[PDB]
Amino acid sequence: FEHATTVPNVPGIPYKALVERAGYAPLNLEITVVSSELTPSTNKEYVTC
Amino acid sequence: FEHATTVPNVPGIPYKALVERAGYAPLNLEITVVSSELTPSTNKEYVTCRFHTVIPSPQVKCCGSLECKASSKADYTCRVFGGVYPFMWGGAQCFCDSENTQLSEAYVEFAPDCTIDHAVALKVHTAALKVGLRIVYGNTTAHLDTFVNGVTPGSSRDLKVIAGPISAAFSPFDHKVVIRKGLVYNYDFPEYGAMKPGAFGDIQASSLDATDIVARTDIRLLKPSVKNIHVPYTQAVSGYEMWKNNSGRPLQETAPFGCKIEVEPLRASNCAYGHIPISIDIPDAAFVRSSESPTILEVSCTVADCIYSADFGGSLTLQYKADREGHCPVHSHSTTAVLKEATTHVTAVGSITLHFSTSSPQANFIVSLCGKKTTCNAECKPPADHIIGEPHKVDQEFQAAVSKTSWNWLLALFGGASSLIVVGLIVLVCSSMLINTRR
Amino acid sequence: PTILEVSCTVADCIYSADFGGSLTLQYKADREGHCPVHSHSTTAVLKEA
Repeated sequence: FEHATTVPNVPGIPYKALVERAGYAPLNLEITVVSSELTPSTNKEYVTC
Repeated sequence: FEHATTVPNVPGIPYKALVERAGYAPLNLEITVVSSELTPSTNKEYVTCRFHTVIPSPQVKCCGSLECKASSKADYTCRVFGGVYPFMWGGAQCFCDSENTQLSEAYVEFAPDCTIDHAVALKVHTAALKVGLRIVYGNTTAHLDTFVNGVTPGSSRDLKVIAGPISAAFSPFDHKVVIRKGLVYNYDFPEYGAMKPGAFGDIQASSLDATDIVARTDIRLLKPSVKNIHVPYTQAVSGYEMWKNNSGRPLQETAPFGCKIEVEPLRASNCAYGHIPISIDIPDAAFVRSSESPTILEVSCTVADCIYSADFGGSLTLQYKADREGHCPVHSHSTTAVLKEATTHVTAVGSITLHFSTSSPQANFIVSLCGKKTTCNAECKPPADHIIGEPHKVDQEFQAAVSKTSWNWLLALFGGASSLIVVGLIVLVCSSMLINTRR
Repeated sequence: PTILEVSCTVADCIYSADFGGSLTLQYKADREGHCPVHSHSTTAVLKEA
């Protein structure tokens, strides 16, 4: 069983969700964004100084 | 005490019931078809395989003549040929420029490997179904190999049980089938003695060890037309080969109802076709007198987050008040819902949570604990995963496949239409009275 | 564990970025254990889980 939910992209916020795989009791779930690393694709156009 | 019920024939899935013999304490009944062995009555028509061609050592009568004589060998064929003047490495094997004849001969024999790589054609007269039941009633439980005919009862310990016939006389085998090295193919093989050259069963016999083997391979002999002694036979490629290469998939992979196929003897196992009526003659020693069992003064139900699914996706909580502690049975009287738990040790007061499964989108099913009943009800959500590794436990009965909300809107629309027509008719009646009331 | 009944009584609560709200839940439970707890409403989140 796969649960799915949106999570606020806010670092350090311990956003919580509750899964409901009803054949079993609910289970507490926390999706915490420890860190983000949005990396741009780039190339060295040129060096200068 | 005889009780009878129609148990689904799904192998490996339990069917639960609650015998409600008022004289004694209600008792949990669960039926399980652990294995089914639908076995047809069959007789061997003939064995067959790659025929070997013996082209036996030719006969020569250098200065006489040979008249061929029929023989019992399979597809035995021979023709006299004249002016043959045959040679061997030593040279001319006759001293006859003319008036010299060769008696060519040919017959077929089972290839030595037919001892193991061979097919056998079987007719199926009818297929009876033998079923290995596992049954539990109260705490006592038993296993028994029954028959689903309704006249032959099985038995184990104190139990005597009889069942059948099945709701439909389904069978996977067609009237004609062929067994091969544990594989099985339903196939319209030609009857004994009706061999077609170049088709399955073009050679046939009652047994590989038999000597009355017969065949029709269209084997024919051309005139010997080279110095070297020879018999230029030719024949259709063995029909067994033509079938082997083009047999289609074996029934073991195409039999419907998911049933497996096995041999020695030919049998279909774990078939999941129809329903089997079963009559169970439970012994009173299994029950207790009604007053001796626990009984509940009040009980309540609360079902939560139930999911209709093949698995036990539903969970519900029962609360109860009981005169005494003890093992009470629990059952779902609704034909479209079933509980996993069969019994629970009750307490003078308490609550127990049970797992359950159903197809109905709504949990509007009757639950019973020690015979008392409460109407459970909840809107079960559609299952999260589209596919599951276990078969469904109950049919989608239409009376319950309609959700409460959906059924409510259906009855709402039909209520509007029915009310409009009934009110209209009533208005036509009342309007008729208007004139007669004032004339 | 499962709870036969529960009711929510919320004490004096402050709406703020921190856990400025506090509430108390009475419960009736079949057996002791560790129930999951979560907020089904996007407008509120609990500290404990």
